[PDB]
Amino acid sequence: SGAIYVGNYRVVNRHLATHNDWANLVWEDSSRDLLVSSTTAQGCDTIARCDCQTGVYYCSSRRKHYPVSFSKPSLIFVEASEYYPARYQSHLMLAVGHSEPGDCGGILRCQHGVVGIVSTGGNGLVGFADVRDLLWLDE
Ligand SMILES: NC(=O)[C@H]1CCCN(C(=O)Cc2cccnc2O)C1
Ligand SMILES: [Zn+2]
Repeated sequence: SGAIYVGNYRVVNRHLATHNDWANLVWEDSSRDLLVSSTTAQGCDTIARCDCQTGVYYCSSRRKHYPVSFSKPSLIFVEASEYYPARYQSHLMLAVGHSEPGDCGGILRCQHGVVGIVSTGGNGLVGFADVRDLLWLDE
């Protein structure tokens, strides 16, 4: 689990969005596994606006943060799960590292701020849903 709070927005994995997230829906993209809902309170997370390929992500299944090198956002095939059939997920970044289903929502950070959130895992790889291109999150 986990979310990003910036301005009047809450960014979560689309497959983990709650009834309240859907009742306050701003934007959602199934191909990216992203959902954004509106919030009453102000968020103070800073979104990174960069092309970094190194950062640190939080891994709840280990209660640890890990420094990782990660690929640029792209269309990557993702195996079927109880949330989605087998499909290509867009804006996804891969790194070598530990990830279990409950790790989705862990934030990936670089020197500039929030890069994205854990969205896929398995085979010793961790995938992150990029959020750096969503410039509207800051207004
Ligand atoms: N973005 C998605 O489509 C994800 C939806 C939740 C399940 N997904 C995973 O990759 C989680 C996982 C981790 C480790 C081993 N197996 C798993 O299934 C896919
Ligand atoms: Zn950066």
